[PDB]
Amino acid sequence: KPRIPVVWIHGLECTCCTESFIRSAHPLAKDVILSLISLDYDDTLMAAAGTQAEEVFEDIITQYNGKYILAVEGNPPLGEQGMFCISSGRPFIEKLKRAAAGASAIIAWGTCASWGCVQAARPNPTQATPIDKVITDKPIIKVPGCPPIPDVMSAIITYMVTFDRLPDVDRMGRPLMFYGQRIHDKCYRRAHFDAGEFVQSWDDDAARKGYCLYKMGCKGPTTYNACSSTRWNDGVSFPIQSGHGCLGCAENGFWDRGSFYSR
Amino acid sequence: KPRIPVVWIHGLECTCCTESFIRSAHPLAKDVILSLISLDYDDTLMAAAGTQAEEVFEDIITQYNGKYILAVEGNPPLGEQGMFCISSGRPFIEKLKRAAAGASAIIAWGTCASWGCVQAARPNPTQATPIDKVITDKPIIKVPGCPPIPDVMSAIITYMVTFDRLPDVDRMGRPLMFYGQRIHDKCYRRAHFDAGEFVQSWDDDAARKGYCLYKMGCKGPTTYNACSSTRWNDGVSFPIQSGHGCLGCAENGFWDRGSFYSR
Amino acid sequence: STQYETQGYTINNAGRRLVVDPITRIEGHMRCEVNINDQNVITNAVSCGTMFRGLEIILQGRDPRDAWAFVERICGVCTGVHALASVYAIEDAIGIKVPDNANIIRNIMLATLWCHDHLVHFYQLAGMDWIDVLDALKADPRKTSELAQSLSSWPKSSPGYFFDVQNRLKKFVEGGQLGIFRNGYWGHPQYKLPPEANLMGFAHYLEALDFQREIVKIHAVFGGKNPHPNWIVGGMPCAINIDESGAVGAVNMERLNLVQSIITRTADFINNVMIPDALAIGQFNKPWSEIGTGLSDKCVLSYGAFPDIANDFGEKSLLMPGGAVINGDFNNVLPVDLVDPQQVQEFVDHAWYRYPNDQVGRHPFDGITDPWYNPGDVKGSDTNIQQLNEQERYSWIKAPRWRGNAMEVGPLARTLIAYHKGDAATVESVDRMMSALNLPLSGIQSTLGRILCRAHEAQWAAGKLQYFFDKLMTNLKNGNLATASTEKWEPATWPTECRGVGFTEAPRGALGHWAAIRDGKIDLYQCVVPTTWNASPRDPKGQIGAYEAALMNTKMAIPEQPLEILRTLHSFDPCLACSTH
Amino acid sequence: STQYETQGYTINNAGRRLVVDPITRIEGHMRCEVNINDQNVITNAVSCGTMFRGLEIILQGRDPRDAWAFVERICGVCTGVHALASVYAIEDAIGIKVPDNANIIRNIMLATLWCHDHLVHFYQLAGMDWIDVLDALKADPRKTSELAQSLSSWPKSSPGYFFDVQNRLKKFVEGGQLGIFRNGYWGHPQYKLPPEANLMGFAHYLEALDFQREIVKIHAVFGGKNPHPNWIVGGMPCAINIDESGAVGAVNMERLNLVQSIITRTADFINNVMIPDALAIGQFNKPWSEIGTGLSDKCVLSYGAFPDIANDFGEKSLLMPGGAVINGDFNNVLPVDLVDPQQVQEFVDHAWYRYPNDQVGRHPFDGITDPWYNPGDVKGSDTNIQQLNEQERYSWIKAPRWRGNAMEVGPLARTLIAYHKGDAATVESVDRMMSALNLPLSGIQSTLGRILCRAHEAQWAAGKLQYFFDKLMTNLKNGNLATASTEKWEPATWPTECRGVGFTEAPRGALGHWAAIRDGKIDLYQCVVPTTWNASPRDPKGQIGAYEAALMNTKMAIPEQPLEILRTLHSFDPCLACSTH
Ligand code: SF4
Ligand code: SF4
Ligand code: FCO
Ligand code: FCO
Ligand code: SF3
Ligand code: SF3
Ligand code: F3S
Ligand code: F3S
Ligand SMILES: [Cl-]
Ligand SMILES: [Cl-]
Ligand SMILES: [Cl-]
Ligand SMILES: [Cl-]
Ligand SMILES: [Mg+2]
Ligand SMILES: [Mg+2]
Ligand code: NI
Ligand code: NI
Repeated sequence: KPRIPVVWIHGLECTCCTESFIRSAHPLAKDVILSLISLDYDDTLMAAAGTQAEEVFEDIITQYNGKYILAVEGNPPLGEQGMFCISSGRPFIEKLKRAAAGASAIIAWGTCASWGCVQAARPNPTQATPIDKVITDKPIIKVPGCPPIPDVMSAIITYMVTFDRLPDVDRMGRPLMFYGQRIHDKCYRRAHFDAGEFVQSWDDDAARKGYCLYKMGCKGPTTYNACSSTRWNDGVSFPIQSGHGCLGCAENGFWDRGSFYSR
Repeated sequence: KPRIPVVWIHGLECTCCTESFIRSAHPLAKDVILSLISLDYDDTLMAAAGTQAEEVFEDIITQYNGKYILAVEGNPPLGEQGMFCISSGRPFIEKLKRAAAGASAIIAWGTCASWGCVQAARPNPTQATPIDKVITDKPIIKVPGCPPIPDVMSAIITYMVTFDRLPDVDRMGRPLMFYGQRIHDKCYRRAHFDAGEFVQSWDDDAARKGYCLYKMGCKGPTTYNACSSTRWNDGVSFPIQSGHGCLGCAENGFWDRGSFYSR
Repeated sequence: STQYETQGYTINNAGRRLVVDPITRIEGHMRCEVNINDQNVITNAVSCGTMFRGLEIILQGRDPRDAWAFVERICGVCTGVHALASVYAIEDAIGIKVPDNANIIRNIMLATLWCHDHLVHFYQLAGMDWIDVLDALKADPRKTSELAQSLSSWPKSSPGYFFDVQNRLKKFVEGGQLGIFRNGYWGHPQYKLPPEANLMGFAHYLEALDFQREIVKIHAVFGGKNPHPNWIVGGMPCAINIDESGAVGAVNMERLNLVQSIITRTADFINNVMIPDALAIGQFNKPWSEIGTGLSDKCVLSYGAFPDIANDFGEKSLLMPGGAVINGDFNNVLPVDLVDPQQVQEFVDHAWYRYPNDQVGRHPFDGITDPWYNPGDVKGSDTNIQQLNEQERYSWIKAPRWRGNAMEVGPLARTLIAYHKGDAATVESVDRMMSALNLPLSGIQSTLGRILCRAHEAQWAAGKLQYFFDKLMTNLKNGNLATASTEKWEPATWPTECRGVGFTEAPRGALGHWAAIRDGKIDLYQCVVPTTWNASPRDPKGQIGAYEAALMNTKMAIPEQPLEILRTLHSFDPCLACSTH
Repeated sequence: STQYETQGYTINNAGRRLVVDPITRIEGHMRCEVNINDQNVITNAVSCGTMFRGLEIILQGRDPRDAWAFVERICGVCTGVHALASVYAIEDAIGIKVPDNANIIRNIMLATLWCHDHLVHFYQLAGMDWIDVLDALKADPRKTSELAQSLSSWPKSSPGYFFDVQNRLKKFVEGGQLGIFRNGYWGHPQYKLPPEANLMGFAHYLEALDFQREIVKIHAVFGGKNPHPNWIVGGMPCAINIDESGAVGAVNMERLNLVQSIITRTADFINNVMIPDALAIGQFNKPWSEIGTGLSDKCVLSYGAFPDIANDFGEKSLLMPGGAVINGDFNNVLPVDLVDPQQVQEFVDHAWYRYPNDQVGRHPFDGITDPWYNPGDVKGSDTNIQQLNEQERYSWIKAPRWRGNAMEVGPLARTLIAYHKGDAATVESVDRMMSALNLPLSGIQSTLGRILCRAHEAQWAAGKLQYFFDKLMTNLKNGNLATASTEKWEPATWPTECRGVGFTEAPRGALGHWAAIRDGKIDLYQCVVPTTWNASPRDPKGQIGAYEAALMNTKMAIPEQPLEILRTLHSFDPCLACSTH
């Protein structure tokens, strides 16, 4: 039976979201690609380049018009007429608009596509802009994080394929399943927070006992993600578990909320 | 290079501690057996039976007198002159005492060897007795839990081999590394406890959001183990994460501290 | 010395007495004695459970809702099966019906156990009876590769791989620290595999030791941990949330994806490693198709298991059939009723327990667990058993009978019941498997047969895991998430007095828990467990149980080395902590 | 049209122009243009970075302690390396020395990245340039097994496995949804593997895609997560506790055990899958040992990496050597000094930036990042480029030079430097490798050689992982637990004005971060990154960078199909987000 077409494009990005996706432990990214979706366009992985890649793009968005999921990694820059990000000699934004027009739904992978991420931090030299400020007539599912959790990315895909539906979202377009609660609402160091048991300097006695990282700048109290429950890399760890406070990396504007080490 | 000899005996038991040990993810139990120790006697796994197994036992404890680790799973019953647990036609306690006499150190695996576990729960029909009430002249490391966490068991072995010393212990003989803090001190649902956000009946809305299990009888507040941090089965879950309160299974006498569903 | 006749056997305790104590590569504590005649053939066999804990006594006065946690610790090998039987029994007594997803998940829990338990038994417990590990050191790695590739598509078959495995074994043994291989039976004439088959087998031993740890991740997801996962009366505690806020706190899509990944890998390992290995053991050990028949051509018993219609334990619901055959009449599979006082009864005339009348058998609702260590004259002392006295009390295991008949339970029993009830999948599987071995159907009724059936059951269960998972996902797609019924959670809702039976098919055979509740507490809790049946001592008629019968008439090549005894006992997968509880 | 001479090349932009935009199977955005003559030989090559974000501008005014987190997001492929260079630069500026365990753990983080990144590059990025995926459908599974087994001890080699992989590909393509394989170059005459080698390589593609996810578990333990782990100025935040209360909250024995498990598996996969595959590509594609030499026989550059003596960045400490070769004189490995204003300089006369004088280069402590999109007289327009004008500004990438020389960086460069400095392990590895191919040492200076050296380096880094792990455990055994120095954590302790350099060898080559701190804040932060070197545009002398040089003089079988261009560009492992930052 045919697999659901997916077109995966890249704007200004670091490719962390693609890298996260291929970490997926269950389903393996191999099995996602071979059996769950048809990953029909993806600059990072596809054989074809140049004119052959353009032909793929055009053929897929035409033949599957109205029927493909568009995944977006990165974002369009509005500065310099868009030519801070060039694809096939033209502004990336033109490719984004063409792809968006034919999509049934759009997944904004990562804080880049969702909000802006590091290139949109002050003073935003390129006028990097999140997808939903450019594409205003299509469903956009925001999957933020820098990058999002690998098994969250693949669970979202499996949900869409298995249940033949978009995930229900909060008021910001994030899937409720993984972004309904805060890091700090499911953090295993909460006992320490509640008792006023804090790391005060790196590698102090508190740190060696896994005390709370709030006084070291942890932004888990204002960050919605699944890191303290699902965790990272097949459940091996997450930022706090390995001794660094949450940076807030799933939240809009987290780069410009002050030092990561301050309150 | 010779591997440290280990003699693993079994009293009254359910074999959950052997089963836990073989679940080890890192190091694999295979690699523990082939590379880290010499598992020289172990009823559950050894080729020899009967007189051949007696010969192995006698040879190992004689040849390596003073130089083997004795692992004990289960416990000795004092009822019926010890014949509630018979080995080679004699009370198990005789084999315990013979093995203990030649050991350099003893590991008391599980709540059985540490405290008594289920057979010692009221009214303790067999007078099941923990190892440290019988053997009083040897180092005993208590590794409680019903059973203890697989990767905790292997971590304790690796520590003893790698560092050539016993783990430092609390006042009850439990390794500080894994038993120094309570379940509730590192529980990811502590946020809910602090907020008075509790499951009140199974599969209520609170349960479906992962609220705290205190009102469902969770004994995490009085239980020392690593389940809420190291977790179980290669980090996949632990009792509370899958929706059941902690039973208290690492603590002396936990079976007789009231219903698992009461305070 | 005496002789008497029972069940077609001549029980004769003349001749040399051999003792095997401890029995190893089982769970828990067993002693076996035999007598052999001048032809080194067994003419008497004595099965003895050498442990007792008393869970039936400990369970008195407990809250019924807590019972499953206590009885789960009957056994850490068949971990979970006693919890399942317990929640079934308490639900039966109170009148509780669980939601469909709870039932499906319970079936997943049980199938997972079947897969795990049967795999570890094949390799770690029984395997070294058939594989000469030391002989693997003589194997040619390329011939080993050739053999493996002839039998299976399994990827791990390179000559280099087999050389690496062999070299690891060589380095392990070189210093004299043979560990679990110390003082084994290696070189015994009944070891019939060629060296290449031994190296293949040993490699798979190691692969299985690694892979088994993954299977139980399914128990970790739904049950918190393995060994000894958690359960509730009224369903399961693993609340589901797929598409709502807080799914991070519940069984969500990522958790279900993990389960699916484990299922696929479990099926692939069993189908491409365990199944070919079991067939290879058959090919090289065909004479063991005629050894250790015991009661398997006379009397076999299954209660049935895996209700596919939630809360329906009838014949149309159970995916694993129940029934009983007696007197060798496989054309009349008889229905089993666990409430009928004339059906299941336990005797203690040959066990270390007190009854007011030890000449009668007690149904479990009338059960008594009053320990009485009384070995009589054992050629030593009460604390030094040199020879059990099988004319009197010789075991901590009670003697169950079905309508007074001594029965065999377990994979072979179940296979025979389903085959003769006309289960299509079973008939086709068995016929094909015996065809491939060029053996008659009767060759299944044997020590070899028990091993073949166990492997085929692991395959069956890995298939059912996927069916059950798909059934769960179908409900979730339809918005049916319920996992617990709590209408009758509070004791104030229970009958003042009620009783119930929980039953299933554990990896080793038919399991029942009989519970009586009064005034909110357990008044009576009696267990009859598969190894209780199989390892049973004698009854007032002198009838022998499955182990004693299967050992009867067996040739030993070398009396002092009990390899044949071990082979047959291990083929039943003894769990002695289960048997005695 | 124009023609000029530089570095032994004739740069001639007469004749047919070919454009490859987008370059795929790279990180980020690149455009390449070439001119070809009537003989289908490239006579001109143009390297263009088609993205810019401006991290050097974004970092101004930030707290130096936060810088690592920002610059880590330069790149998610080489994830972590920018964080390492950042903490190095800030520690160099402020005068901070970290504890030994922090240094060892950082060395582990870097070796982990080398292994992971090199593995994924080999299979997922470059692999399909060498492996004809659709041709794998024609292989014989048994001949594929025999080939694999002849090259490696790797277990997964059964005929049944190769058949199963082949059938998976067959199913994948059967519905006409070829996905990442659609409209590829399959069947091009430059595909030289036999069908069996294609099937072996494709099976390995899949195995590598699975296995890479495991490697980065090391990053998760010490750094919280991958991609983009966490770090601190002063050491690492992963406090250690082996034997004290609350070890559950720290790097403890169980966490270290997990790390060891991953190291061993990583070494095994690289040594028994990646290495033999690299050699096999070599064996079947020997002509590519004479294609794509570029600058690799003239000028190569390494800063060096992996300081084994904590806080000592000298030659006696760095385990991966540093040095520079120019003018093809490999007898003269020159020392590199990243503070010397006459050594590393960047030019922008051919890039989209403003300088006060674009005819001179600026050392990074005098760096300027003032973006100016000015493509000038293109064919087309500024928002619709048909042809870049390489006589003026044509890239978002600055042009780095070393003492005015255009250099190649990366695994080949490092291999040459280490070889010619007399590193015993490098000499032995290279000699053994080239001996197995029956090729001269000069054969490494080539497109094929870049792939061979990358595979070599993955094996090297895997061995170093074990070395570093053992060193960490040695310290812990001695009671040396410290992971952070915090005496200069607070800004008031810093010099009011200071500057520092942080350098290392990223997977793709020499990396440097130059930071100036004033009044507690980043005053300047300039990055020069390995792909900035290799993908460099021209300078005022018209000197070409490593990509443009390596593409010069290349034959194309089919002008419309850029297989040869892709092969050579992919051999350098382009990271365009890195290059531009
Ligand atoms: S470490 Fe961060 S998320 Fe966890 S309890 Fe402390 S402040 Fe909250
Ligand atoms: S679930 Fe148990 S351990 Fe966790 S916070 Fe609640 S009471 Fe404490
Ligand atoms: N299987 C199993 Fe254990 C036994 N006998 C139970 O029930
Ligand atoms: N490797 C790598 Fe990325 C590049 N170029 C960096 O630094
Ligand atoms: Fe994930 S491409 Fe990496 S920067 Fe933050 S999401 Fe973007
Ligand atoms: Fe672990 S053998 Fe199982 S009962 Fe509780 S520890 Fe004992
Ligand atoms: S930094 Fe990001 S990865 Fe999770 S713990 Fe905080 S949202
Ligand atoms: S029941 Fe036991 S397994 Fe851990 S969570 Fe509680 S100590
Ligand atoms: Cl794109
Ligand atoms: Cl943002
Ligand atoms: Cl023992
Ligand atoms: Cl206890
Ligand atoms: Mg009973
Ligand atoms: Mg720069
Ligand atoms: Ni059991
Ligand atoms: Ni990069």
